[PDB]
Amino acid sequence: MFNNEPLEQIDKELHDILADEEKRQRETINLIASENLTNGAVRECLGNRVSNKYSEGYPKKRYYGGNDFIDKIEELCQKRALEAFNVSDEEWGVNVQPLSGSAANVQALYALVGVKGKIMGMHLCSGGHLTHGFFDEKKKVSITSDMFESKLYKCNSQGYVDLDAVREMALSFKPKVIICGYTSYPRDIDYQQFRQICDEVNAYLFADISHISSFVACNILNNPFLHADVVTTTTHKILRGPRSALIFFNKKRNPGIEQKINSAVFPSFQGGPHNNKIAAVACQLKEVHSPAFKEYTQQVLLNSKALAKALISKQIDLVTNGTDNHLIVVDLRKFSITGSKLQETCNAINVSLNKNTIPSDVDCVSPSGVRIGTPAMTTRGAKEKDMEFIADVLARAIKITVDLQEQYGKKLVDFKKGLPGNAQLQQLKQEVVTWAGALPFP
Amino acid sequence: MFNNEPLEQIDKELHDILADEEKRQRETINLIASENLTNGAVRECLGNRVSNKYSEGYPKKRYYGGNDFIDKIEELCQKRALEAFNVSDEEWGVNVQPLSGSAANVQALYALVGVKGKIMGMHLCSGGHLTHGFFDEKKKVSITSDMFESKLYKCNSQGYVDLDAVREMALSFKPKVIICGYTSYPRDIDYQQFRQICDEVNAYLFADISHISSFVACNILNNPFLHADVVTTTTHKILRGPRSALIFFNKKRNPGIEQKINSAVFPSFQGGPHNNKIAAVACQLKEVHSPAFKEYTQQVLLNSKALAKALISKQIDLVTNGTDNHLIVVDLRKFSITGSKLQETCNAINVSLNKNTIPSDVDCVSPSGVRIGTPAMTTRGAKEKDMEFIADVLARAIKITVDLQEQYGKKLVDFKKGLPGNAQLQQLKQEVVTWAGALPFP
Ligand SMILES: Cc1[nH]nc2c1[C@](c1cc(N3CCC(CCC(=O)O)CC3)cc(C(F)(F)F)c1)(C(C)C)C(C#N)=C(N)O2
Ligand SMILES: Cc1[nH]nc2c1[C@](c1cc(N3CCC(CCC(=O)O)CC3)cc(C(F)(F)F)c1)(C(C)C)C(C#N)=C(N)O2
Ligand SMILES: Cc1ncc(COP(=O)(O)O)c(CNCC(=O)O)c1O
Ligand SMILES: Cc1ncc(COP(=O)(O)O)c(CNCC(=O)O)c1O
Ligand SMILES: [Cl-]
Repeated sequence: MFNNEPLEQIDKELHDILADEEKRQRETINLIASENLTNGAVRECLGNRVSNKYSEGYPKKRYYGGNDFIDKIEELCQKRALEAFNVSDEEWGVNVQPLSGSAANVQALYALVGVKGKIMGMHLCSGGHLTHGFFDEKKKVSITSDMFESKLYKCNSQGYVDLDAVREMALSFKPKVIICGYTSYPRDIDYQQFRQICDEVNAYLFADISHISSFVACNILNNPFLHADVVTTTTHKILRGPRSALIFFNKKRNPGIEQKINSAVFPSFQGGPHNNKIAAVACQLKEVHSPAFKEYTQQVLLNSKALAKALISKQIDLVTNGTDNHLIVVDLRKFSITGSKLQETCNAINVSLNKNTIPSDVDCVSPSGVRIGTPAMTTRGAKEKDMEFIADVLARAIKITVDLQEQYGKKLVDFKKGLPGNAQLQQLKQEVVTWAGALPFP
Repeated sequence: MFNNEPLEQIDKELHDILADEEKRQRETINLIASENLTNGAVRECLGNRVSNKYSEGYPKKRYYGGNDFIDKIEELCQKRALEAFNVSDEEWGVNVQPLSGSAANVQALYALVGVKGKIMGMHLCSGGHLTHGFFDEKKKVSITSDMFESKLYKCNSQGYVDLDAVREMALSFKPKVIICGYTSYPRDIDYQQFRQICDEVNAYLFADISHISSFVACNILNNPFLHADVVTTTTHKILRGPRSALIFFNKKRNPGIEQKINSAVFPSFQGGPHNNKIAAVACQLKEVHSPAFKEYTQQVLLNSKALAKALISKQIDLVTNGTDNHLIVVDLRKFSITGSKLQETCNAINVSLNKNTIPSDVDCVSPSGVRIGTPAMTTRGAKEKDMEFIADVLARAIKITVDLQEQYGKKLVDFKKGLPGNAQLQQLKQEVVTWAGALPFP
């Protein structure tokens, strides 16, 4: 007693918009540092009937039976995760049920410290995530600031993590956890010195490597597994997985953390897992381990270096003046434009990027930068030589953004009015669309 | 720079298990009350490239641009949700970003009362959910018992909600929120009466209708929208959507609830929405509003009534001696077997059901029942006449279970030893497999 008609016949209204979305992605220069494009096989898993099944609990300890085939997929996923991150299944455990990065971090944080527990993280304005304890004067913005007691450690004026400030804070504040790994930080992390500070205060070391997961997996960047008690990561960014998250815990350093983490995910926070997620994750974790994916991850860093270098050749300032990873943050202060204005401009030319804060900003309203990343475009086949052209389009967009701000003024309302119909934008968009439109598309 | 090979070629190991899982669903009598089978269209949405997009925030307030099409999908879903549940968009709002039921309830509860907030809900043993405040003296099992202060109200010895007990507790406990709507409750709710208690204490009325959503939507059962401040529901059970959740809030009764709820979902708890879910949800929400889906919902009740009656005709006891909805809970005490034993037995014959507590029970180890429901089988085309055969199969399994307990004893390890190779079970399985394999499969 069901309607089995295909999507186009059953819901033409929705199917048009999705064909629209597909086309916009096809014709966009996507520089969102956190975005990627999944292959057909990962999306076959997302659409699989495995999502029909309720399997609360863990493998071989299901509440319900009929979870033989589901148990194999959940076990194949955890095996593959421990493999991809080069850790012994004897030494590290992994939980594959968190629905997204934000859920994974709140869950893992809870396990370690509980309600009212003390945590430390990087400020949002310096590149930290919301789930690293972010709050404001006006309100406790993240649950992580409300259910926990959180202190935030700023980066220095050059955009680097200042460990002295971390230590001075750690000693006075005395938290149970210190978080490292960030949302928009363009350099590598010194996990060793984080571990040193954590031992001084007897705090746990939490590394959130969602943005740099692929680098860590393929030994391109520093390895937090050597020093961290907990490692969280999302699966949908540089890793090229579905939208999901993983929690890694170090049994040797902390026996009986396996149960604490596992009970936090369920039944403390979540109910039934999403088995289509878990299957999709497993499918991508196979690909991660292959030598082909390392090459891709290497290519992300090459493109990221080339992009930074080309932007500097056109007199654009980058926070920390470069990058060790897939992402860059452009400081726009010398151009007297805001990140929000540049974003609109770039949306009008089918260039995807996000506004971002820089060290000098005192508030998240009117941030002075934009953040870009290479994983999506590297997925679409762009090489180092293609980066000059991307850098070219961004500089032209910065120029137009200045021109339009000169004409209509700095108020965003007024600035946006200049945007529709602009000859140069129509010309730049068209250029963007022609080059983007022909790049390989999974 | 990607691998576009289909799932079968890319990952033969995973693809086998999913074909296996597909076969087991096809050849199972699925009586899990919370399970259903999604159509091909809903799975096309879950596999859509729309999950590539990051769109933190809400429509027309996205952090990033390039969300023109994603904004349309999110609005079409919120529209369709309010249509489906017969509520005016001037009077009620809906949030479509929660990733799953447990997340939606934690989010909504936080919105209403905050950390340390006082809440009341039905006990797990009596048919409440984990996210309704469940704890044990030994441990705060749910974050809802830990990040909130919760009190738990039991059903009477006949398995009914006792409102006197609710009021006696509300007046002394003084909670800010009172939760009704349940995970394994076979009767309808007196929402009007819950509102009356809430007003007396000045508490919010929270109705979780995940199990009965369709009945509420198509008007077969009581309407909590008439009396409730907040209504939560999952989309994957009787509603037949994907694995996701919806939070409804009454603007009229409480202005500025819209921001409080929306702020709780983001940025308080979650980050990026899962846009494939929202697309998938929109697709099912169209189907929900059709007069055809009402017919299916009506059929779920007709089949649930017929099933209860046939079980009773075979002298099987049902909690509350019947049902108003899609689910039944069987009291196994007169047979001196546990629900855990019947569940293994049933898994051996490809019948999916789950163990469940009853009012007499004092423990979630050795619960004295099983819970069954008709939505999945109604989805597969089974009618009233087919229920005798299901009832016949369950009675036979109950009989076989008693025989095996007689032969190998009551210890579960010893009992399980009896199952492999049993002639009657092998015969019963094949009887099941022949009837199940024939039924329409979306
Ligand atoms: C949207 C988002 N999520 N997590 C982030 C961000 C970034 C960001 C966040 C934010 N937020 C600040 C306010 C907060 C909620 C306040 C409230 O309404 O209660 C919502 C988020 C703002 C920006 C900004 F300023 F617009 F560039 C970037 C970025 C990646 C888009 C950010 C930065 N910079 C960092 N570090 O992390
Ligand atoms: C698995 C699950 N989720 N939500 C539920 C359940 C049910 C259920 C839950 C549970 N749990 C009790 C222990 C709890 C965790 C304790 C720990 O931290 O170690 C885990 C869950 C047990 C049963 C059982 F086994 F039938 F009694 C059913 C059922 C529908 C499967 C239930 C009942 N009865 C109710 N009311 O709600
Ligand atoms: C370090 C980090 N952790 C967690 C998350 C949360 O993931 P979910 O959105 O799946 O909850 C993000 C996403 N940050 C947004 C961005 O970089 O664009 C992140 O950067
Ligand atoms: C009332 C209620 N609320 C929330 C949930 C949680 O849904 P998620 O699993 O999507 O978090 C359940 C599932 N209860 C399990 C069952 O009936 O089988 C439920 O019964
Ligand atoms: Cl999904």
